[PDB]
This record gives sequence, structure tokens and C-alpha cells, in this order.
Amino acid sequence: YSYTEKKRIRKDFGTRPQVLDIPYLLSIQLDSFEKFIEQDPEGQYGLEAAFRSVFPIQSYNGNSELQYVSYRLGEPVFDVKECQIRGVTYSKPLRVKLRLVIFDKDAPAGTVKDIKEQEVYMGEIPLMTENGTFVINGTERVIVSQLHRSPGVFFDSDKGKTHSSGKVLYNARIIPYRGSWLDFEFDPKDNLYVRIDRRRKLPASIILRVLGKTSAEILDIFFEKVNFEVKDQTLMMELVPERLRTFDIEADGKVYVEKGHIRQLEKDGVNFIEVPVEYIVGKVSAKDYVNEATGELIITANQEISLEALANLSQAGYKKLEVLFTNDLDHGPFMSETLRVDSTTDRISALVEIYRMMRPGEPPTKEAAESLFESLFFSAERYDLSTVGRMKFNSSIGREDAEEQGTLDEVDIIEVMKKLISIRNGKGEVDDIDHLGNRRIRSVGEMAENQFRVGLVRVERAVKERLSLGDLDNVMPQDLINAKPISAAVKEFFGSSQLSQFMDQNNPLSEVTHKRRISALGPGGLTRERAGFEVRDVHVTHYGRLCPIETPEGPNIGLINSLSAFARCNEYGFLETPYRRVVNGVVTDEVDYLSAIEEGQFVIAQANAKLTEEGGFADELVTARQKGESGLHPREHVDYMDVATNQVVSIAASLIPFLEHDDANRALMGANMQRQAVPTLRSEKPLVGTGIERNVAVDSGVTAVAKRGGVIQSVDASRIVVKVNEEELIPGEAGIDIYNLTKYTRSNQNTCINQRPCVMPGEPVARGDVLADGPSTDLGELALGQNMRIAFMPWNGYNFEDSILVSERVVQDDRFTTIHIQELSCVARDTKLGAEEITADIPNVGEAALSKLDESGIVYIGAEVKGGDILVGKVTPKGETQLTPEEKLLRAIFGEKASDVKDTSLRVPNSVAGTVIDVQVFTRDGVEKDKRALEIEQMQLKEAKKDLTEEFQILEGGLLARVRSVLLAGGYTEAKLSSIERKKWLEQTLENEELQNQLEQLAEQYDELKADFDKKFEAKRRKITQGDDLAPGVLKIVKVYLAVKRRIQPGDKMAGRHGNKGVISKINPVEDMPYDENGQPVDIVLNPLGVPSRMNIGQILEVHLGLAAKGIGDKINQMIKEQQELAKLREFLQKVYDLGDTRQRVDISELSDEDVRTLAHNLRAGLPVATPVFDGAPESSIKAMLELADLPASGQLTLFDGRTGDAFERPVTVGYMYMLKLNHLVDDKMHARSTGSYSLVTQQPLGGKAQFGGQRFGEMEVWALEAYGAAYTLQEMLTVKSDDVNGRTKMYKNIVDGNHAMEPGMPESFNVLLKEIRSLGINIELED
Amino acid sequence: TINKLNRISRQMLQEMGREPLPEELAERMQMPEDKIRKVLKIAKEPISMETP
Repeated sequence: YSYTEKKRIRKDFGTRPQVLDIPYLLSIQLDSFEKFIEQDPEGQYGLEAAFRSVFPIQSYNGNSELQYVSYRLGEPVFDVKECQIRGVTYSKPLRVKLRLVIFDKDAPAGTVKDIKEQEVYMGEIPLMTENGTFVINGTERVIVSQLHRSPGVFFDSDKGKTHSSGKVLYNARIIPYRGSWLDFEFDPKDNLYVRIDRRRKLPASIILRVLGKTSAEILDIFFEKVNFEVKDQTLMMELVPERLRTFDIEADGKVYVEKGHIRQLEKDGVNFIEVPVEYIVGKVSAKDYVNEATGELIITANQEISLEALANLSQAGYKKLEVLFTNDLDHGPFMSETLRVDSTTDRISALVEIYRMMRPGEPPTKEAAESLFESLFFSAERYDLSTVGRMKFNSSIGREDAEEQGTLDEVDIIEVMKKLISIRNGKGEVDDIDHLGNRRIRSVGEMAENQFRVGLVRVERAVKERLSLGDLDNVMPQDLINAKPISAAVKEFFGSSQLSQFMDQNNPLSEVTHKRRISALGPGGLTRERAGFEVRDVHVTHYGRLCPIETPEGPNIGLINSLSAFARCNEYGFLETPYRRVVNGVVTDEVDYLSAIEEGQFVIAQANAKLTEEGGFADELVTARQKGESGLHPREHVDYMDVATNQVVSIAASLIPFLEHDDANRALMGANMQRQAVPTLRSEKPLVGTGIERNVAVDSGVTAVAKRGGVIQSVDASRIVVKVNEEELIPGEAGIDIYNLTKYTRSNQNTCINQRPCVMPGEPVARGDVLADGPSTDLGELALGQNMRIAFMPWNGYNFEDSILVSERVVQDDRFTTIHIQELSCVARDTKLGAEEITADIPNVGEAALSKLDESGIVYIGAEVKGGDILVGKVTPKGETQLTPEEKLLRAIFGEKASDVKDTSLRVPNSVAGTVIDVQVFTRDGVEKDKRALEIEQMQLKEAKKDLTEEFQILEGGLLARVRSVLLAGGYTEAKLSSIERKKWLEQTLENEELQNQLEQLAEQYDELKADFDKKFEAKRRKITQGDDLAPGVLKIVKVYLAVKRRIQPGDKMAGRHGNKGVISKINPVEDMPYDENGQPVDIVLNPLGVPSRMNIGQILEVHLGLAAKGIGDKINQMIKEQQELAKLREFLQKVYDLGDTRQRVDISELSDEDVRTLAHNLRAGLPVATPVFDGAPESSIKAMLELADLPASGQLTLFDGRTGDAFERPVTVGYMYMLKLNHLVDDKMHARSTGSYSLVTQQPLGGKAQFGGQRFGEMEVWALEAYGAAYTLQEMLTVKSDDVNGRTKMYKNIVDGNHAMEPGMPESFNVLLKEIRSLGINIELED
Repeated sequence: TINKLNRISRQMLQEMGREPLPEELAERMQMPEDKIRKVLKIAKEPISMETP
């Protein structure tokens, strides 16, 4: 057990041992971006592939070319923290070595006349942080992986839902990564037809003729030939035995049935047969027949044979005639029919028809048509069937060559057409489009590579154009490349893409789920409205790959999925899941990662299968699945097993205890709202958990995990210094590790990110141990909510529907109080009248509002501010303003007139009260810094000086301790060393060369220990001192950070992990809560009526388990309080940890006395228990736990009404449930407006709380008012409340003067409509 | 003037690897820095009101 987990061991109720630990949760992002950035010597992945795909760039004439050499990434200007603070993108410069070889015109082509090599700046590539996030424009973003259709050829059908009859129509679609789409479909008349780029449809023989194929060649390829010679003045068909198995059969020795089995007569075998003439009448020819004497074509290929044609062939002397095979079941004349309808007769006419289909209304030329075809599919510049696409294509048509080609060809197209024909005939099956073997995962690396290639093509056109011209004597290759298009492409991808999303940062679980999210939307994907039922459904191939529970509930159902716990992406981008090999009947611990196509063949048993001591299956017929169908299978027929019980559910679903007792509908909600929890002041572990919390907490990156083991040297609320162990030191290193903790930092959702130390001075720590707990973390365990005592009973209608009744003590102990950090900005700009100034001289404002402001006009740090308080005082110059006569008289009476500048200052939003915790001042280069700017600059410089001095002091203490040890190799009295003053050591004098050379280099190194640290400190001074690059016209930006403590109150949404959400209805006093016989009141009362109908039973079990857990904790607390002997405590702990037949063996013999006391101290507030999903605690284990804690086995206690003291007539389920505070607070949702801003065009109230807008009275509301008959209320809403500019002002005046009457007018929207219709050249006028 | 400023900005960003600063652009153009800022503030195309 690790040190961090030995502090509080969670009891495991699982029974199945785990053979594979859950892998790193953020691998899907980090691996992809490492593929993108890391150099590939093979040149197949990342920036190298794009470079070699675009380069070399060749001039049209041939004068010169630009070729690729290598690339590298420079050092970042800022780190992550400074990029976030300043508001700039965290990125690395890209420098590419390019050389411009110049060819010699006089010399033959290919002679290198000159070479010019230079490094070219090709833009800034954004960098992925260690946690899989990007810092774009100062904010954290996550790029969501995309589930898109895999490139290749897909065979599908209309399922008989298009034509009037059934007529199942089959089509084949060739979809590349880049290029045009090729479609081969059938028509209701049984003709193969071809489409390119989804335009007007043509016969499929045109694409065959444009490759130089004669009709005879087409018939030979797509048909089998039966031959008919003339032997001994008789008809002579070459008999193929398989064909025979309406006439009299020849071979009189073996006569078959006449005009009315086959194998018995075919056993002897003959090669002769005679058929009537009519048998030839119905057939069609196969080749063109030419007569030399006549010089004409007697019969053409693909023509109906007639008696006259037979006679003509007879007179021509020809004896051999071959005709195509045609049936109604297995072989079809489709190709012959589409040859018949097709009017093309040569390659040129086919190209002309293809050109008319591509480019209509343009004169067709041979060179133009030829070019169009070559480019559409056979050009690597415009067509790319990538490696995954080529692999899928070859698997589809069974081709075992051209594995490195990305352009279609003769064999590919003809194989696709043949396979479609075979599928129609009956041999073959259509493909499933929802099958995960046909859908691919496309991650950050691939998308970034594609956008970089787009930018490179943009720069390649201009590079080609400039290379065409020949003035390259004084031209360097850095003068040819413009990095702005490339930078624009990458910035567009990383900031404006639909899949580049604002990070969800409510809690670590939200972060992890967002990093493991897959979207079917985005570029190259689906749309919300056009998506159908089929793509939203759960496929049988989603087992172990996509979570069937976690998905948005709404328009995005089925379109956004979550990666499974053990799911992985192979090199081709297809999801794969691990399985255990079954060898010789025993389940080997060897893990094979299988994809859906490989999964289909094998028979896979489930993790719930019983196993014996020898490793084999217990029961003869085990449950398993094959080809996506579950069933019962023999033991010897099992090939694979599941690796874990949480293999099919995602992390959020895996964090729900007793998931197997909950419906999928409510498990969906539980998983969704586990990502909406808001961290509280005090993070508390869940009493009932699943054991995955540690993985989420560690892998989210919110916690401070030790990089190297050792002993903690120093702990402080913002810094941890660790003395590294002697076995893990890099030679010549300081020997210390410094962890600076994040303290009260705004998140993306205006929450608080705070890291609290969980280690004391002198505590040993190993690698991977948790040093500081981030938000929603308790001792390295994910802690999203709080454990609350729960009573399942109705209480006077205050838990009606989904309402929640909460005791006042919950508010008193601040169990659900949350810190929300809000950022406000004041931008002083340059206007035409003048420059806006930030100052404390605010007109028309008294000294009361200037108390919290300083001389510079910025609020102090730590000032408690309420709504309307001035934070930054800003005055803007204002133009001449015309005054009414009454205002002139007022100014003449009282001579107060000071309107040179107008007060537009930053004020706290209404109903917001908090403390200013941070102020940041950004000043443009060349603008005088106000006193507050220099104060913050001095504070930052002092902080940098102190931090560098302290860091250097600790690291030099460690390194001088190493020096000390190197001396201790011999061992002496360093008291003599201290006899000479520390600085005076450099003043010593040694004459011996052995000692003096030592002293020489020691002095030369001590003086050099100053140059590097001075360089570091000078770089820091440069960063704080330098000016900020603001937007044009912006002079100064002042940002104020407000910390607001939000307590629980009625209207706040609170929920558990089983989908039972609710809104708090009343904060009841403690004396009105139900209480047990011991006088302990319940804190939250829930309605039982919501359990049975939604069928989420896992909460009740959890409640029972929670009760038992707390009971055991109480016992431990009692044992601690009574100061009992440690032997009794050890015995009790062993008894607690030995309950049930679990996989966990926690024995306390090797736990030291201090370790035992620490564990008991951590178990005071209840014993944590782990119930893995689908391997949870049975009811018997819960009952045994309850009996241990001296509690009823039914989990129901006798409660008393606090308002009367009378016991309730029935026992009530009382326990402890883990409840969360969702990010839906009534403070941010309560809005009201009487009059405010209005729209510019429609003259209507704006929309939103941020704009102080009004509610929308939509069409349905108008219908309801009309149904009521409320004409006057409807007229009020339409005219005097929305867009009657005179009417609403008159109504306001009338209400102010008491007369509640209105004078309705004409809405401005109708006038806008009138003007628009008149602008459309239509006379609309209101008759009178 | 705007086009030549963009050309010089491109060349300078190519030369030094980072975005040129107003003062350096003014030095290279042999023009006052205030004029450079004035030119930089007018090179904006109006945004459409129908943008999502």
C-alpha cells in the first residue's frame, strides 16, 4: 500500500481479482499529440508527413524547386501560467530547414547549379499541456475526438423504401480522405449507373470506356462465356458440369431427362452436347465478328442473335460462337443492359460525356476532358485514399497488393463493380454503417496535420508562382515562404473549430470526461437535425468501446459518446478493447486488444463467469457472446474473457455505486450531473464509493503528485519542498523538488481552483504519492459532494415531486458553501474626443463611493464590495450636450456645472457581494504607468527575488549536503571548516598545485553560480517589466477578481449519483427535523415516491451501506475517545476489514502503531467502502455490516416528529447518501426587468440576464391568451410592452401618475415589415 | 500604405521570428510611430450582424 492510501484504506466489497489496472485516462489526447509533434524517421505521422506530402515544390518551367530538409520547435516565449495571465496562446515556434536548388538552363535538366539553405519560420504551433489541454488566447480548451465514416468503399441498400414495389436497390460508395466521391448504384430497371460528386447519373459503362476498355473486354470481365461450335454438322456446346445441375440432351449413351439427378449421369463425363437452334435464338453475342471479304461487321458484341445472323455466320465459314451466361437467380445481364442503354462507343465520347456531367454549359475539348478525368481520381494532388482507407478498401474487395497507393485504378473500380453485382446476385452481404469497424476515431494530431497541410498548400501555390519567374540570383528561401496563411490555418483550427471546445472545469471528473469525449458532429461529420435514429442507437460493437449510458439527453442523444474505461485507439484509428486469452481451458492473464472485426469471430465470456482454483471455468455451459449475439456456450468453445467488470461503462458511470440496481435512464442522469458538481469549502470523501476515485483524482492533474520519492522538507499553504531520496538523484543535481500550489484561481466556470497540502513536515513520500489535494479531492480520492443523513419519508409536502427539505444545520456548518471567482474588466481606450482616463476624480460621485479606491482609482485588495460599488474609476471625454430650458434655469439658479467628462466606471453587478482578491493592470507600451501599476510591478519583482532566493537557498543546501557527503567519504571535522568564515573560504591561500588547482576550479565555479541565476532573474525582470500587446485603440486594461461565498438556499439544485435531482424547498430548523431515539436529527428528508417509479434502487442500498459505514466509524470514534488499548483497536479494524468473501486482504500486523492511529483517525467520520460496478456488495454483506455497527438489519429506524414528539407509525429508512451541489444556482437564474435596453432595429427588449432583458412571449403564449379570450393583456404584451416607442413611454408616465390606462399604437416591427416589402418592389399600404 | 505595412510586417516577422512591434515598424518605414498606430487602427472590415 502506498503512503497516501495507507492513511485511509477503503474497504473493497468486490470478489473478482483484477488482472489489468485501469490505464492512463488521458492517453487518447497525449498519444495523438505526441504522434503529431514527435519526429518520425519513417515519415508517416505528424508534421513530417505533411511536409513530405507538400514538398518538394517544383516550378512550372523547371528553373528551380524548393525541397524539405527537417523541422524543429523552438523554445516558448511564455510558460503556461504567464500565457494564461497575459491572455496569449501557449505555443512553440516552428523552424523548417529549406534549400532552394537552382537548375542550369544551358546544362541538361537535373543539374544542381547552386544550393541555398536557410531556416524558415513557418508559424507557431500550439502546445498540449501535461494534462491534455491547450491554452488558446489565455483560456483552456479541449479538442474533442471525432467519430467519422472510415474512408473506403461501403456497400449499402435502400431496404425497399424508395420504389413503389419492394425492389431493394443496392449502391456502393467510394469515399476518400480527400477527393471526389464515386457512387455505383442500381436502378429499378436493373442497370448499373455511376455518379461522381453526387451529380446527374450516367451508365456505368462510361467509366469503363474512359479507361480504354472495349465492349468485348467489358463482357469478358463481367460475364462467363459458353461456347458453341459446329462438330460433324451438329451443334456443339462445351458442357460444364456445374451448370446443368426444357429439351432433349445429347450423348445418347448417357441421355439425361428430356424436356422435364444431374450428378449421377455427369459422373462418367463427356465433353460434347447438341442443342436445338432455338437455344441460340435467345442468347446475346460476346465478341465482334469480322469478314475479310465483305469488310463489314456481321454481328456486334452484345447483340441479340437471330436466325439471319446464324445463317450469315454460317456462310462466313465461322464455326465457333461464344455467348454470355445469363440466369434470373445467380447471374444477371445487368452489364449488358447498361451497355445497351449507354450511347458511348469510344474513349473520346466517354470523356466528352463525363465533361458535360462535370462542367455543364462549357464547350468540350479532348485535352480538357482528359485533364478532368486524370485529376478527379488518378491524381495524388486531388485524390488520397489514405492508409486506413486503402486497407479498408483492400479488405472490402479482397485485394492483396497496392498497399501504399492512394489513387483509384482499373483493378479497384472493376473489383468494386464486380462485388456490387455479386451482392445483388446473392453472393455477399451489405455493410453496416453504424458498425464500429466502419467508423473511425480522429484525434487532435490528425486534425492539426490536416489544417497544417491546408496552410502548406496555400503557401505552395505562391511558392510555385514565384519560382516560375526566374529572378532568383539574390533570393533566399525565407523570402518565398509566408507563414501567415499557415498561422491562420492552425489558429482557425485551435480557436474556431466546432470540436475545439471551452474546457469543462467544474470538477476533475468533468475535465476527464471532456478529455475522453467523442463527437459524431464537427467538420466531416453529422448534423443535429439531419441525424437519424440509426446512428443514435447503441450497437452491439459498442461493448467495451463506447459507454451505452453516458450521453447527452436532448438533441445530442447518441451523437456525443464517452470512451469506455479500457477502450483504446489502434494505429488505424479504430477503437479496440482488451480481453484475457483462454488457453487450454484456463483463463490466462495475457491481454489481447481486439477490434470489432476481430471481436466478431471469437466467442467471449464475461467477467461474471465463475472460475476454479486452477484458472478454468467452473460451470460447463458458460454465458458468452459471439458475433454480437449473447448466448450459452460450451466451456471448450470460449476463446476470450472480459478483463474487468467496468469494461463497458465510462468513468462517470463507473463512479456510481450499485449501478446494476439502477435503470439506464436514471444512470444516464447520474453520470451527466456528476460532471456538474461544484467544489465546496471542505472536500469530504464518499462513504460509499467504487474504488475508481483515486484513478480520476490522480489522472486529472488537479492534485500535486510527487515526481520523485523522498522526505518532505518543507510544507506551506502554497509550497511543498521535498528532499529526494539518495537512490533517485540525477548526477550533479540539486536534490530537491519544489511544488508551487495553485491558490484561489478562477476556473472556466467561475469556480475556485485551490490546492491544499495533505502532508506534514518530515513525512516520507514515494513516487506517485499525493502531496496536495486539488479541488474536489480528499487525500487523493475524488470528492464531488458531501455525506448527508437521509430520511426517506414525506414531510408536509416540502419534498413534493422532486423537492428537497434541508435542515438549517447544513447551512450552519457550511457543508455546501461554494467559492465563486468572478472576473471583471475595465478597458480605457482612445476615442475621437480624447483618451479615457482611470482616476479617482469621478464627477457626480460623493466621497462615500471613493473610500475603497486608491489614488490611482483602483479598488484596494481585500475590500468587501457590494452591488453598485465602484471598483475602477474611469472617466471618458464627452462632446457638447444640448440642455433643455429647465436644465438651463437649474444651472443658472445653482451654478453647479461640471460635465467635461462622463462617468463610465466599473461597478460590481447587482446582487453580487464579495471580496476583491486580485487586481491586474495591463498598460500599452509607451503609456505612462499609474502608481498602482508600479506598486504591482514592485510586488511582483519582490516576489520573484524572494522566490528565486529561497529556491536557490534550498537547492544549494541540498547540493552542499551532497558536497558534505563527498567529503564524508573520508570523514573529518568540519568544525575546522567552520572556524574560517563562510565567505573567507574563497580568501584562502594554497600553494600546492594539487590543492591550488582544486581551489582554482572551485572559485571559477562559485563565481559562475552567479551568472546563470542572474540570467534567470533578468529574464523574469524582462517578463514583468515589459509592456503588454493590447488590441488597437486600447490604452489600459484593469482586471478585478471577486470572490463570492454562495451558501445553500431554496431554489438551488442538489442531486445524488443515481439520477435523483431536486430543488431545495425549505431550510427547516433543527428542532423541526425528525430525530431518532438518541436525539440525532436528520439533515435532509427525501420523498420515497421517487424511488419505485424511476426504478433507481441503488440509492436505497447506498443509504443502507452509508448507515453501516457511519456506524462503524462511530464505534471507532468511541474506541478513540475512551482511550482503549491499541490491541482492541487492531482487533476491531481486522474484524471490519475481514467481512465478506472479498478479494481484499488488509491485515494490520504490518501496520505500525502510528499508522494504525492515523488510519483510525481517518475513519472517525465513517469507514469508506468500495462497491465496484457489477461486482458490488450483496444485501447479505450490507446486513452483516449493519449488525456489526449495532444497527437494525432492515436499515430502518424509529423516528420522532420534532414538531410534536410523536413517533411515526412506520419505520423510516435512515442512512447516509452522497449528495452534490450542481452548478444551477438560483442566484444566477433569478432575473427581473421593468425597463431597460432595447434592440437597435426591432426596438424590442433585449434578451438575457447579462443584458437586463425581458422574457419572450412566443407564439404558444399568444395562442394561450387568445384561447383565454384575454384580448387586452395580449395587446399590452404586443404593443406597450415590446415595440410601441411612444406607447410604452406614455404607459410609464401613466403608471407613475396613477392612471393605469394605455393608448396602443403600431408596433415598430410591422413598420419594418412594411419597409422591407416595399424594398422588395411590392406596394403594401394601409387603406383607411 | 496598409499593404506596404503588411509586407514589411511579413518580412520582419520572417527575419526575427516574432511579430514586429509598432516602434520597429515605424523605424523601418521611416515614418512616425503615431502614424503607424493610426494606420493600424483603420484596417478593419465591418463584422456581419448575421454571424452566429
